[PDB]
Amino acid sequence: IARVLAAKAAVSLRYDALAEDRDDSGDIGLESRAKVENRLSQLEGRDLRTTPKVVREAKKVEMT
Amino acid sequence: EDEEDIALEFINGEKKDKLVNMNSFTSMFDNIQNVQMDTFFDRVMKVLT
Amino acid sequence: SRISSLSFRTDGSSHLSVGTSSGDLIFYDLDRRSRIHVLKNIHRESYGGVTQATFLNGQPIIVTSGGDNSLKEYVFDPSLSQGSGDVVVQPPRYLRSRGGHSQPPSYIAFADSQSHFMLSASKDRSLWSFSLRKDAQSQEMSQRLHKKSKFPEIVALAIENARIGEWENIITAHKDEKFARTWDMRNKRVGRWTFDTTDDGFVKSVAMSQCGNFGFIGSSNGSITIYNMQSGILRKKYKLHKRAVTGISLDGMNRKMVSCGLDGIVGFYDFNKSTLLGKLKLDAPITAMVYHRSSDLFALALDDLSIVVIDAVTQRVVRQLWGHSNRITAFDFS
Amino acid sequence: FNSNNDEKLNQLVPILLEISAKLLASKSKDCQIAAHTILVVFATALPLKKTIILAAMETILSNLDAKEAKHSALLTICKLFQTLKGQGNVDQLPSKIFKLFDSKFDTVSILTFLDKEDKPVCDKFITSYTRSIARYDRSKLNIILSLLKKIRLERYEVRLIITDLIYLSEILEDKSQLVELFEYFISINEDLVLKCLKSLG
Amino acid sequence: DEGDINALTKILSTTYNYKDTLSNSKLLPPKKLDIVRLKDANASHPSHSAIQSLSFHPSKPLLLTGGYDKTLRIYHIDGKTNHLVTSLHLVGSPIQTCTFYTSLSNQNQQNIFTAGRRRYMHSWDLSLENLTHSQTAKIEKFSRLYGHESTQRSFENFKVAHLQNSQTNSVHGIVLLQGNNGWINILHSTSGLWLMGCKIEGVITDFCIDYQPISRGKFRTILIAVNAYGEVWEFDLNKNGHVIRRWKDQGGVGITKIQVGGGTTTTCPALQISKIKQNRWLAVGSESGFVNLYDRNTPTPVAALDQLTTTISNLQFSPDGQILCMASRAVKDALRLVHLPSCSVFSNWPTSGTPLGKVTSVAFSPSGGLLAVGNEQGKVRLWKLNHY
Amino acid sequence: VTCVGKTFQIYDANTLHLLFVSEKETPSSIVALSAHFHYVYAAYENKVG
Amino acid sequence: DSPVLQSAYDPSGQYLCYVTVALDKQRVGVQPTQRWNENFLYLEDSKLKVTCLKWVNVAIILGMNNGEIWLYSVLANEVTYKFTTGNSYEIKDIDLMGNQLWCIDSSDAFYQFDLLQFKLLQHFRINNCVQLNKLTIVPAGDSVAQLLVASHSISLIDIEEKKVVMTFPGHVSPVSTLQVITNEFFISGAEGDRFLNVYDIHSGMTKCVLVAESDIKELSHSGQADSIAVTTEDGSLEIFVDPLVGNKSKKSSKKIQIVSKDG
Amino acid sequence: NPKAFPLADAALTQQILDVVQQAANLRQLKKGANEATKTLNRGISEFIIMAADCEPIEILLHLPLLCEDKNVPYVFVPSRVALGRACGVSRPVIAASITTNDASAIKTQIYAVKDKIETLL
RNA sequence: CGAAGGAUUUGGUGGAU
Repeated sequence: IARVLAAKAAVSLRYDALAEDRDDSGDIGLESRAKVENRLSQLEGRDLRTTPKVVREAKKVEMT
Repeated sequence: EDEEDIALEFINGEKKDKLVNMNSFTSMFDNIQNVQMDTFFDRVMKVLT
Repeated sequence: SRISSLSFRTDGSSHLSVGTSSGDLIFYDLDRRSRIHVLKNIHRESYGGVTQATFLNGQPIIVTSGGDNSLKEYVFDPSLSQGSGDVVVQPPRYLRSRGGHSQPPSYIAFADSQSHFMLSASKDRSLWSFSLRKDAQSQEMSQRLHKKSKFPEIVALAIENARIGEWENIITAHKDEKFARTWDMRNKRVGRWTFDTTDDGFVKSVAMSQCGNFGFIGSSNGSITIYNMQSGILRKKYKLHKRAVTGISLDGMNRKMVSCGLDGIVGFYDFNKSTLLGKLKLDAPITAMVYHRSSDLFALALDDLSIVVIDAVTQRVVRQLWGHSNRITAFDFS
Repeated sequence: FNSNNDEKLNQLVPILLEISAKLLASKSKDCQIAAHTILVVFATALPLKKTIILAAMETILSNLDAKEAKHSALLTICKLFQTLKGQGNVDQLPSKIFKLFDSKFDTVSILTFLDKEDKPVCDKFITSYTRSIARYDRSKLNIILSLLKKIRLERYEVRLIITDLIYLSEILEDKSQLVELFEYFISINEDLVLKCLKSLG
Repeated sequence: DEGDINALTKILSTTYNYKDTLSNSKLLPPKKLDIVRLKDANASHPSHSAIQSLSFHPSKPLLLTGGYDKTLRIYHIDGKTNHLVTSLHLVGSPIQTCTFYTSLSNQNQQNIFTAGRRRYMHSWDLSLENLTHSQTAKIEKFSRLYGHESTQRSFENFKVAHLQNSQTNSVHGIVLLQGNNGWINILHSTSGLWLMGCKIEGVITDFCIDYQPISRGKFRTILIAVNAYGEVWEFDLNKNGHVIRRWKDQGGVGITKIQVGGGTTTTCPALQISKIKQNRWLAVGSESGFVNLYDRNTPTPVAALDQLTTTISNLQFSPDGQILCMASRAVKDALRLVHLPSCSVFSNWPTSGTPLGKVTSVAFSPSGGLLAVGNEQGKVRLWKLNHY
Repeated sequence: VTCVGKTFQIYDANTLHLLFVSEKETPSSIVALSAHFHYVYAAYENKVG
Repeated sequence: DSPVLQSAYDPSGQYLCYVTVALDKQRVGVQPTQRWNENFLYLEDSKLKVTCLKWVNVAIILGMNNGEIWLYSVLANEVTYKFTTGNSYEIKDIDLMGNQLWCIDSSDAFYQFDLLQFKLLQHFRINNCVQLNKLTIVPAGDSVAQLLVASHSISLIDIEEKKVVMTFPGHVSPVSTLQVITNEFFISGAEGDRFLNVYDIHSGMTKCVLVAESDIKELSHSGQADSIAVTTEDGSLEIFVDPLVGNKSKKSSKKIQIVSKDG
Repeated sequence: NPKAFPLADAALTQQILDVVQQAANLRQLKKGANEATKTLNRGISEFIIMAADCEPIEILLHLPLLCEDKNVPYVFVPSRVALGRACGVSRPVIAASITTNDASAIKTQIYAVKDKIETLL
């Protein structure tokens, strides 16, 4: 997230610095967050540990 | 006119649609809390369209 | 659909097994008025699908049979939910089965000197191994290929056991196939080597040495090619016959070779020194060959409805047999 | 547990469509449109028989009382016919389904549905609905003219509509609205009208 | 225990099959393609060089193959034997491309045009009994450009189209050529006369032809020209090859070729005036591997297919134009089939085990849904789309 | 118990291992089989064995 | 293999009808043997295949895998009428005597048609006939009283009794030809076999076994057992001179080949 | 896009993209805005290419400030999709830099376009 | 090399031991 956030910070920054007619709204910043937040969520949702599947052993069946 | 021409006419009339992939509705869980579920259906159609 | 069989489950579950001539077995839950599962193509539709399907009394195993020479058993495993088990029903699992050729066997051969197993080929493109004891065991040779639908029906086959267990020990010829496939008894699987006629002729005869190191292929164009089983590499090729080679044999001493073809000549060769010992011409085309290694005598099925016996040592006809009223399908030495 | 395997979607369909039918059965408006959310995805994910597509509308429209579900239902029903891609893709709805749809969705309601610029693609349904009007209701023929102007239908769909209306002229009495429907086809794409007339009379 | 709402529950019970049968459906399935391999064409008589070009006969069941062997080998594609009808060796004429031609008006007229990296082009009259019966052949060499020799260095790249002279309403064939500097030279198919010329800025790499019907018995031919590795053009041939439209392909880099389909074209020629149809698809390839697809009905591409990553040396639509095959000669197995209008690549085919080799030529049969793919090894493999 | 041409074979369901076989071949192909405890009824042509 | 999937001379022997597959569609064409007709009937669907070809005295009757029979007038170049059986099983063999027309399905069901009336007369199945690849009608008078049917053996059946009258031990492979050379003498041949068995209809004993150099494809008989011409699989033609006169097994007397000047 | 100045004509962009492709194969190319900045920091950038259609254009306007400080030529191309395609990547690139190498096989062409961009500036 | 993928591991059953 630090790498991603730093990249978007430059995007938001340089609009703040180099814009001639910037609106004092932060819209470029607002949209940048949703990208990082979405990046965080999918990264957060990832599980490093492998899931165990439902064990289904074909147990022995003997006639009664 | 011939029936084959009419067949190619059907085929030309047909139009594309947005197919559904595995990673199309994963983001719904992210925004599943405190949302009017009508709005959830509207988002479903928006992604589907 | 057409109903062919019906049966209920008597294990305390209100289940009905429904069979159809299409080869499909369906299960219904009468209490819930729903379909539990459908078992597809368990038996061939061409042979009547599921002729009979019966639940074993007081039990979750169902026995299914058909006209395709197959008997199978399926078991309903217990549910994986401690609650609502009736809703949550495991699909049927294959338990055990018996089967054989779906069509008359084409060729047969005795697997071992002990006479416990037999190898069998049928027009259904399947190679089966049948036990001759009370166990009545039967298995299908695996056609999964080695890597470095069923194959066409076998039109010639031979087996050896001097070299079982370390490389291939079977050679087979298929109908309308320009090469022969090798198989291994010990692995019960198709082998890793393929032998081609190299003359654009169809394989008509397959033969092997007693030592189990050489594989012999007779082509329809009259060429005889020799491969080594362990490496499947062509070593020797012979060209004397101009018509199809209908029989190849080699002595146990691995010295003198005999070949026969539709052109009616019997070629005698020295395998070791690779020379033409002699050539013998018969009145009629030769159809098949059986070589008795111990006595060095071989019989030939001629188109004049006769069996001509020749001694390889002296290359002369020793006995001729008459009496058959039509072509001779097969023959063997005691 | 399936996803890409197309064989293995099919075993879901017994399970989850039965769930959708039960959800439609629930009087709760929330349950019904949940089934609308469920149904729409499977139609696009897997093509389904028109009979099943037809049976779904009968269940959707049977307990359709809530206004919000009425909005959701009309989006689903159009989408399901969009997925339909076989002969009878735009064939007329039967008598019972047509009666059921108009009762729950008056003509003015769909005219508003066509009116909005953001309307989803529904030309196949409107073609199917358009023919159903001509077969069963003679008074609504004027509404067909309004519907066709609102929505641009596919070329073959326009041909098929022209085909039925040619039969209607031979059977049903000539009317000012009917000739206007023909004159509407005269104004737009003159030549295709002649082809329908040439092939039929 | 022993419209209605429970209708849906009922229909689920009736059947356990839920896929709508594709046999009734006339549009092929989106992601699943039903293809079976058949016997190969060149098995009967192998070619000794790469297959530079393939072409199906418009009506008869014949296939034409050419290559640096300098031989025009013709095969009777039957799918099971594929025996060779006739062959022609042209000494000193490497075959870079070849094609059948049938006069739109005179169905009896049949001709094959072939050329290479040479300053001449050969014509092969198949009319009457020449194809099979005749002991000796009728051939014509086109080697005169009528004062435009500077613009053209070789005849290796060409295509054959139909031109209708509106002032007389007569229709005749035209041979199209690629010039040195954006030049397109237009020649008469039969007489060989130079008719008109079209020029574009930059290096011409490829061109294609589209037909626009006007009325009963009236149609217009449109020439489209593209640049190596980004840029596009267009012309109008029935008004003396003047420009009528300009546009740029968005993201215009990569480009190697251009093609149109959904109507008449070289692979799907018409047999009469009424059969002429407009092409609703336009695909522009690339050596980067992208394919910008445009709906002919500045433009915005509908999709940018990016499955392939190499020289797109062959773009071709199906005769009825719902499938795009995009293939490359750079490396092996570099062939993909794109469904239209979904613009989704089929997954089941091709597989790793699919034998394609260095794909160098592809051809779609006018009917019967046959796909022929040539490779650098001189081998043409045939397939059948079960849907057609 | 399963019919095999002119003879029948009885298999043990535990293992599908053959338990018994018909002592002789029937003159005609068996049409129906009914099993009851130790006795199995085989029908061929106009005779039931 | 040959491109010509199936073929048949006319009874006069002056015109040959052959079927070939163009792309994936079979086309039926007729050419004059004695001496080009560029007109072929085209099957509009790939799945459609012709299983049987028989001449009618100028129409040719075609059996197909669908389960119906087409009557085709070569002059007009269209199918005049289509005889459709109730079932969809493919037709294995067909034979004709005047108005009488008999065909068999892969379900092993016999069917009878009338050319003049365009009607199905009867359809029956006879036990002990598990398979049926060959049907031949015996030439007795001007009516059909018996039928010869073969799958791997040969069987003779009576129409009125609807039962087998006699069985002959045939080849191991499926029977490919069942032509009746004369009365009480009909030849039989099987796929992938070099031997032809001539059987006596009344007695049932193999009079002779004619042996060819290689596998047989087609058979032609001249007069009344005067001569038999058999097309071998290798592409050679063998002629049997008086096969109905050691004695059990006979070989070809004359062999004919075609080779180009080049070789 | 008034901020993007100078903007190359149709002809020049074709030559620039051709050089960009050759640099990509020779691994002479650093693609992406931030890499372009890194090259100026070391002074290893021979010249820098930017896309005018980038939105917001502000995210690349800093490179001109760096470029003029270090006397390195720079140019603007109309399409960002075209530039990234020329780079040899599956994604659009708003900025790219040609690294300095006097031992490269494409030095003459690179120096040629640099002169044209210098004239454009 | 190559007809609708390849590499490893593993549950269950059957047959021998």
